[PDB]
Amino acid sequence: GKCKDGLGEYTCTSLEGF
Amino acid sequence: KPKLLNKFDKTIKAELDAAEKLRKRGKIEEAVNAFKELVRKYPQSPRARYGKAQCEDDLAEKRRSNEVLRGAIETYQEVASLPDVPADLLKLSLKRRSDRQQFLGHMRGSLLTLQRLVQLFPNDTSLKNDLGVGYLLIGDNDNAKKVYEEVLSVTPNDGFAKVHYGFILKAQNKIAESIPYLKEGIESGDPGTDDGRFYFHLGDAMQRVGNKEAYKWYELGHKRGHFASVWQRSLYNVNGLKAQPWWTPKETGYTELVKSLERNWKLIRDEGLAVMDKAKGLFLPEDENLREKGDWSQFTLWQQGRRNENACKGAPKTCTLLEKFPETTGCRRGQIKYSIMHPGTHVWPHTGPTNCRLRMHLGLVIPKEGCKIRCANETKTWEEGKVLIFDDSFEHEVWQDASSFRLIFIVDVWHPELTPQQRRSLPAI
Ligand SMILES: O=C(O)CCC(=O)C(=O)O
Ligand SMILES: [Cl-]
Ligand SMILES: [Fe+3]
Repeated sequence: GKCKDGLGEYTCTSLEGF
Repeated sequence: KPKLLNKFDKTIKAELDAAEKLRKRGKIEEAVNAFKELVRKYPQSPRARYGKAQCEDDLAEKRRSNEVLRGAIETYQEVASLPDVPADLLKLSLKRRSDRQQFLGHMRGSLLTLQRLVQLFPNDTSLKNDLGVGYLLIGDNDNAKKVYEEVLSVTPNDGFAKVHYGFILKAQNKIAESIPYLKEGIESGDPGTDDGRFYFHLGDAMQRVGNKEAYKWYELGHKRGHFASVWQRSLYNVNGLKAQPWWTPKETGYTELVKSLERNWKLIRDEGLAVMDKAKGLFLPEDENLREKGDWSQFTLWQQGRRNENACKGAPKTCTLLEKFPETTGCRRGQIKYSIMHPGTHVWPHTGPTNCRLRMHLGLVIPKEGCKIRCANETKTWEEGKVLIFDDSFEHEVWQDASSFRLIFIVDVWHPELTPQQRRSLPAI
């Protein structure tokens, strides 16, 4: 899921290394 | 303190230390060649293999290379496959392997590594906690919940497990049950519990149940550096951006965008109504547990700065209009979306994830009475054909007590003080 209006996810970004 | 040398490695300790000294001195290229020579000469040495992996790790940092880091991740696993690997070294190597896998976004790979660590060290509670984070990062709250239940069954006062268990309960809308776990976990002061997410959700859980103590935790989270203020509680921030709950168009500098929205508001309205009438399934119910009650759905045209092509087939003139404004279409920390809300709807007080956007609301169909929005200490109403602008990183709250539907158009823009360099490099949200 994604943080659109709120902040309900454990993380709101996706890790892509450097 | 840690025991990293097996029987044979102790006999070659002088060569192992000379290679590691090169790494600590920042001579990474000489260090990788020294450890590759040790791995050549002593192919079974776990310490030499771990040195090779640590050097590749350092080289990945120096070059900012994902490919070099992928090499390190494999060599960390090789350490674990060698004969007679000391337990401390085995744990260190696989723990860094999982950490670097997560850094690259290999969440499935990290999960396997964490599962192997728990299998190899069944008495290490901290590894089970790390596995629970692995599940949380991949979105598997059910397996994460099982892991922390296993941790709390043996170590009931593990504060790290408590805050994560409470987080999961809260995310499942078990609001009352989550409060003691979040509260006791933060109060435990265990490493990993002093985290903005747990202050955020404890205070919000308390607000939903009417616990007046909520803002004491917001103040403490602010005191400990997790929040810009007790009002502005976003967690993905760029420090120093002008912070105020309500903005005028002139204050934002986006007056050309606002004029276009207000001059052309009827075409935006008409396309939204046509979707309501002929393609209602494009409106998707809000799914972030932000409603106390009622009905609230959104029809999204852009998200994370990416146009939804099928959605723009449903509002082609609106998408054509907005494409002239990269300050919103390129806002990778915001959306462009229709938002319909029906009577009997109360949206809990809540905060968006980032201070890097400002949120515009264009009124499309606004009932004469019963609809209002609070941001911080100030409540306002929409007007058809007019734009409101607020910073939704401040706590905000919405009510819909009209006798018919309320339709608005939401347009997120980059915070105006973010440079073009920051707008291209910030991770999308
Ligand atoms: O009023 C709406 O439709 C959405 C309100 C809200 O929470 C937001 O725009 O962030
Ligand atoms: Cl204007
Ligand atoms: Fe909101």
